Amino acid sequence: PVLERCTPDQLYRIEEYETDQLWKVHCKEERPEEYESWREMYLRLQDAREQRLRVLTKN
Amino acid sequence: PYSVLEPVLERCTPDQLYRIEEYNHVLIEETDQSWREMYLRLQDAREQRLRVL
Repeated sequence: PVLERCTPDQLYRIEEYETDQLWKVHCKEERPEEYESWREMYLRLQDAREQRLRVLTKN
Repeated sequence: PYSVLEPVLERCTPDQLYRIEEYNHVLIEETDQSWREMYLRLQDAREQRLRVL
């Protein structure tokens, strides 16, 4: 239940040390997993978002 | 301009906002989140507790 209150990266850093529904909750909106888990989808779409913010935000 | 970045930043998660903020530190007027720092003090409280489990 404490994991339910964790951000994606708080949850991720915990796992890098059975919870795909936490990742389903985190997961757009007009977005379904291809052949991956909810967890894998998130990390792929968050990477993309992160690169795109990176480019916009360099002043 | 921040006015153009602003509504995209609003779709970011706290840790994603913070990472963008650590990427470009000029980002500020990001307060609409004393103040975007009570968050960081409280989250750090949570993080220490989580460490122990």
